[PDB]
Amino acid sequence: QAVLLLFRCATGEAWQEIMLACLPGKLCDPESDYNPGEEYTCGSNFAI
Amino acid sequence: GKFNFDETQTKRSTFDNFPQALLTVFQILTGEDWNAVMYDGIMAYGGP
Amino acid sequence: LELFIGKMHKTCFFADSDIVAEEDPAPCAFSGNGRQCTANGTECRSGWVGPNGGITNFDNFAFAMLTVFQCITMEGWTDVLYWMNDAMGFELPWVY
Amino acid sequence: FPSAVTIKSWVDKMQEDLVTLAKTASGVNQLVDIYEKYQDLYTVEPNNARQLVEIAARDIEKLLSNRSKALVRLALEAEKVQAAHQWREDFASNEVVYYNAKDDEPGSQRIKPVFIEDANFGRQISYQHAAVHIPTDIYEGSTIVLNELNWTSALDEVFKKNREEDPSLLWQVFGSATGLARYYPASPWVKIDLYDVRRRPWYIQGAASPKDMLILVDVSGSVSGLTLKLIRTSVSEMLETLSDDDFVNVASFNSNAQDVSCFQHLVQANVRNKKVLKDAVNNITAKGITDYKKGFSFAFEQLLNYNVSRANCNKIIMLFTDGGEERAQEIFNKYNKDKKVRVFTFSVGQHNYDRGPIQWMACENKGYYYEIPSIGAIRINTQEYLDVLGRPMVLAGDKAKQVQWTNVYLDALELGLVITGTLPVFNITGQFENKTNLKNQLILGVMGVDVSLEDIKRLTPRFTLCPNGYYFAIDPNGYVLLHPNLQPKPIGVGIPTINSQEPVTLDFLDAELENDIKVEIRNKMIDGESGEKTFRTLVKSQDERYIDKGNRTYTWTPVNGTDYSLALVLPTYSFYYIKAKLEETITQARYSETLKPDNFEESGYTFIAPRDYCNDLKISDNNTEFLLNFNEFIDRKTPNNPSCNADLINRVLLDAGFTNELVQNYWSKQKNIKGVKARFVVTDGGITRVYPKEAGENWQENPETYEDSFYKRSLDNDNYVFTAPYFNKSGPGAYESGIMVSKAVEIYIQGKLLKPAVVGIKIDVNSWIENFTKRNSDVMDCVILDDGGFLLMANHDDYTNQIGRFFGEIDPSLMRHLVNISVYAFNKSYDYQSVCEPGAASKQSCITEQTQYFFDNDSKSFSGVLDCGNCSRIFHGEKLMNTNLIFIMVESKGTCPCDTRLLIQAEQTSDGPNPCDMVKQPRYRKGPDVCFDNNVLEDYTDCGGVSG
Ligand SMILES: *[C@@H]1O[C@H](CO)[C@@H](O[C@@H]2O[C@H](CO)[C@@H](O[C@@H]3O[C@H](CO)[C@@H](O[C@@H]4O[C@H](CO)[C@@H](O)[C@H](O)[C@H]4NC(C)=O)[C@H](O)[C@H]3NC(C)=O)[C@H](O)[C@H]2NC(C)=O)[C@H](O)[C@H]1NC(C)=O
Ligand SMILES: *[C@@H]1O[C@H](CO)[C@@H](O[C@@H]2O[C@H](CO)[C@@H](O[C@@H]3O[C@H](CO)[C@@H](O)[C@H](O)[C@H]3NC(C)=O)[C@H](O)[C@H]2NC(C)=O)[C@H](O)[C@H]1NC(C)=O
Ligand SMILES: *[C@@H]1O[C@H](CO)[C@@H](O[C@@H]2O[C@H](CO)[C@@H](O)[C@H](O)[C@H]2NC(C)=O)[C@H](O)[C@H]1NC(C)=O
Ligand SMILES: *[C@@H]1O[C@H](CO)[C@@H](O[C@@H]2O[C@H](CO)[C@@H](O)[C@H](O)[C@H]2NC(C)=O)[C@H](O)[C@H]1NC(C)=O
Ligand SMILES: *[C@@H]1O[C@H](CO)[C@@H](O[C@@H]2O[C@H](CO)[C@@H](O)[C@H](O)[C@H]2NC(C)=O)[C@H](O)[C@H]1NC(C)=O
Ligand SMILES: *[C@@H]1O[C@H](CO)[C@@H](O)[C@H](O)[C@H]1NC(C)=O
Ligand SMILES: [Ca+2]
Ligand SMILES: [Ca+2]
Repeated sequence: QAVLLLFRCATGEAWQEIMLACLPGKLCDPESDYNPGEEYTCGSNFAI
Repeated sequence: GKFNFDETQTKRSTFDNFPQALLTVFQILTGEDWNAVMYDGIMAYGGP
Repeated sequence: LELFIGKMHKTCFFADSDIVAEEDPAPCAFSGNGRQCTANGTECRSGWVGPNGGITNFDNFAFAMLTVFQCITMEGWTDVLYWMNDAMGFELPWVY
Repeated sequence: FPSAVTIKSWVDKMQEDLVTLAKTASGVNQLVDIYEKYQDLYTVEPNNARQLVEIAARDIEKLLSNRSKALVRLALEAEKVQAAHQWREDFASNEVVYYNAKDDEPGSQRIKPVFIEDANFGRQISYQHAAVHIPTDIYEGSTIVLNELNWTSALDEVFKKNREEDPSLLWQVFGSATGLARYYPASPWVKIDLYDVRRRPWYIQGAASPKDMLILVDVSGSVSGLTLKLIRTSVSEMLETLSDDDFVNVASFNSNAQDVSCFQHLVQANVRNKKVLKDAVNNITAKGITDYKKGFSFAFEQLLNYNVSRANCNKIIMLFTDGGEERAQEIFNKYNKDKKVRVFTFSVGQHNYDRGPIQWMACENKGYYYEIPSIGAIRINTQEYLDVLGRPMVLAGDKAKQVQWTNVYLDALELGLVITGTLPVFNITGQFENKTNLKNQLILGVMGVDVSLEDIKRLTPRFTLCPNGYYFAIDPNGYVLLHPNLQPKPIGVGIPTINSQEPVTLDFLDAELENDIKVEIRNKMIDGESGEKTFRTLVKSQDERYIDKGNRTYTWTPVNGTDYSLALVLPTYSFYYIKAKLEETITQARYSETLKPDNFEESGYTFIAPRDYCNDLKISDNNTEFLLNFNEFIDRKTPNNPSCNADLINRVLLDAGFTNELVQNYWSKQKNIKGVKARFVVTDGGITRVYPKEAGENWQENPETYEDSFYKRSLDNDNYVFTAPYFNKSGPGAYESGIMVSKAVEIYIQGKLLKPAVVGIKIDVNSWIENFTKRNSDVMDCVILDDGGFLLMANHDDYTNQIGRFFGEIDPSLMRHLVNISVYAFNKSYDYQSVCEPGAASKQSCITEQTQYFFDNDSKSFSGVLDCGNCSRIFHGEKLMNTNLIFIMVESKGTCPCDTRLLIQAEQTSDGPNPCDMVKQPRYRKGPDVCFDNNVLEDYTDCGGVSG
């Protein structure tokens, strides 16, 4: 799925939309071992 | 004057006048979301 | 045409109604393999018109040719791939 | 085939076995003797219709003048307080304190009240302060809102002062022109909230005068698409700002101007006409070219009609276009050179067309320019035209400070049917030296005070009148302010089809049966002239099943303070009433002994009318416990009646013994009778009794005697009355209840007729059938019917099973043919307040058409031949003497196997009457005499498009 996303971005379909969707202020899926109380932490400024 | 079929929103890439038609043709020429304009043009003459 | 014909025709409406549930509908599974619409009250059946109002589908030779030409120009091919992922299974459509 | 002589002879032996049984079992003559035996425990008093109306009208005038003084006090202070405002722009430090309703803040501080529950108020309220309602689409904390929340805080002192003098005061509200409404007493606000004080019917009438509105809709080609959807919604929302005093019509134009509906001229814009216009507007299409010259000429021509009834007031043209290049200068000069017509222009939709000509047409004709680029701008822009119309009103000065009363509408705070006073508030800042006059031509808002109709009902007592007598007041438009048939439900239009903002405006001729004389009486009350008239009409019963003809005396006078006219419908035999005068204690205590619930074993089951006997006594709407409270209160209190009326209690106590004497002296002698199931008496005092206690559980009638359908029908008829039971398992009434009979007692005290009670028995159907065998034949059909064509018993073992059912639903061939012979007349009426299940595109308000049947001719011997086609069925019909029954015998259906469509007598959901032709000959009405328009001092130098 990551390789498919990279292929889609190489085609240039909505790559900037995904880039915006990967910024820090994003909700995390309830399966990672994150600290209880905070869930809008995953994502980074490295996305741009 | 044929893209007035949605009645819920106004389209920006139309052929209403010469500058807008010129911009729409340029956009189709670059190949960005030309399929949306094609779908609008198809629906303007009935439908599928 | 051979692989998938008339499979993107099943979105999830409400309970005993002709009104679709979500404002951006996507097809359900054809035979319990693809996406399942699981909301408060939602059951999905046939009778849907199609993803782009019926313009993007493979249920005709002209429709198939138009969809293939749209995909071959690298414009909106991911939308068709995702719609087929929702409608049909998950393993075949990516190969196509 | 039996002759007419033998059938009459057999009928003569039929009714004599029923009339004699009812005359003896019910003891109608014994009760007459009991009333006439004493002649001293009470006294007969005249009931002068003329005196009552002039007295009741004065009381209503005084009530509506106490409210006017409360409006003048509030409106005067708001103008004075507002002129002393500074308009500060920083509320961070000195925040304003207020209680925002509909809550569980940059520059405001909230308030937490106590909210004690109160009587004559359905909610928990607090008198310490006044609540504030801010609509959702307006942000509290803006500079405009906070400034309005500071200077209006001085109204709370005047709110408390008004309530001190008149504690029976309902909501007092100040509707600010900025959107927020401040009302007293504070109470929490009642899905999302779409309330806006500026669109309420009571606000709109005080913000402007009646208007002769006309709407021009651009249906040319360029408006197709989204901007047509906005235009249709904008027109629909604009019609919602028109009341019954405003005249509107909608026209369109695309290379040719034409009307969009069936009206072709201005109409009254009531609830029925607006529904027609909205349907016509929602069915328009865009096609053609634009021609403003042709469209505006059509609009100006319909504003010069003067053959039809209009408001003769504000004449405005509203143009719903998008853009164009034509200015139509020649049209405006040709038609309105003197600027007698205001032109409001709207630019609807998202476009880039030229708005220049549209803006020019607005302020060249004393209008204003509005923009509607989205759905969210529709509601706020279609209500801002009342600021322009209110300019001539503020320049009038004190001549425009007149109190007006709205139509009856359901309250927005769950209170019921109410009417509201109205008084505009002016911005008079800087008026002392008379130099500003720039923004001082817009009203601050509107003051209103509510007057519940139940408050009006307390000023028109009805318990000294017969159950057939009542009061009713009429609006100048013709609608009824007060009427027995007026109900707390919205009036419906059309038929509901699914795939309470409107007022309850019920016309007088719709509330009751229409008549040629009643039309003349209605017109005489509208133009405010007193008078009286006695005449004979046919009166619909309490339920929509029977019609009886009786005499009435309509006495009407106008209320001087207001524009209302009060009338009293007093029938004959009602000019005199029994006034109880008992003062001795032990003779009063013994009467109260019969009302004990444990005494029913020898006096019978007893009900009591839930009247307002005393203030601390509270009704329970079930009578299972109300009787317990009543008889445990009169003993647990001094007999002086310190805080409640003795007239309404002396009547019930005296009638307690008058019916009590009947039970032991005459009813108790016959413990059980063969053909009688139950014996009942109902009295004007407010009590009813049933001797067989085990049969008292079948009494489904209302305990309040004035609301009993059989009681009101029995008084009119001189003879006995038979009431058919309901059908389709409508509770237990088929065989375990019986057939009801009634007969109102008549007494002559000093040569005066009185009808103080009705007595009757429940005929057993099983024993009644045995009087026919003394059966199931396939040769001949025998049925009995009452006044209204309802089956009461038969001899076919399938007709009797379908008991109390309309004859047209079981044998339409003879029923339909009977009407042609003129044995059964009928009248059809529309019930505008009725709920029905919607059809294919819960329950919703709708119009239901009702029909009733009654005897037409007085002749009894009826005969004829029923020709259904290719066969025949002879019949003979005989009417029972001194009874509302008719005996008809026809050949069996086996000879003629024909069955026409069944004639249904029930509530038929109908969309009528058609309003496309009622506007051609509209009912007479009188418009307001005030007219505030066309002031020369008005500025109107702001086009509205110069700043936009
Ligand atoms: C009754 O009438 C009086 C006048 O007859 C009226 O009082 C007047 O109120 C306005 C404000 O609405 C005052 O205007 C001052 O000067 C300018 C121009 O309005 C304002 O500056 C901006 O104005 C715009 C106008 O839309 C406003 O949106 C904006 O927020 C303002 N502020 C900015 C941009 O920072 C001043 O703020 C305003 N106030 C001052 C200078 O203190 C008039 O001066 C007032 N006139 C008088 C004689 O006092 C009053 O509101 C009317 N009553 C009601 C209930 O509306
Ligand atoms: C609009 O808001 C203004 C800001 O709060 C109000 O003006 C303030 O009202 C206060 C309440 O009276 C005043 O406090 C006291 O006022 C009395 C009356 O003269 C005196 O005792 C003193 O002046 C004062 N006492 C003190 C300061 O200890 C404020 O002086 C006054 N002005 C401010 C705060 O700048 C207005 O009342 C309000 N408008 C309405 C209609 O209520
Ligand atoms: C309303 O006011 C009018 C006049 O103000 C009252 O008319 C009176 O009528 C009686 C007879 O009907 C005359 O004897 C009086 O002289 C009239 N009054 C005057 C001032 O001339 C009318 O009675 C009033 N109605 C009510 C209900 O109060
Ligand atoms: C009523 O309106 C009509 C036109 O809508 C006016 O024109 C007259 O119409 C009536 C009906 O036939 C006739 O008198 C003539 O045909 C028209 N002219 C005149 C001079 O009467 C009419 O004037 C308006 N008023 C009345 C009272 O009819
Ligand atoms: C209500 O019913 C009455 C009684 O059937 C009808 O009025 C009759 O109208 C006809 C002519 O239309 C007259 O010949 C009769 O004399 C009338 N009956 C009377 C006066 O008792 C009519 O159907 C209804 N009355 C209305 C609508 O006023
Ligand atoms: C209210 O009206 C009554 C008559 O209905 C009158 O007697 C009274 O003076 C008025 N005012 C008050 C404060 O009661
Ligand atoms: Ca692209
Ligand atoms: Ca146009």
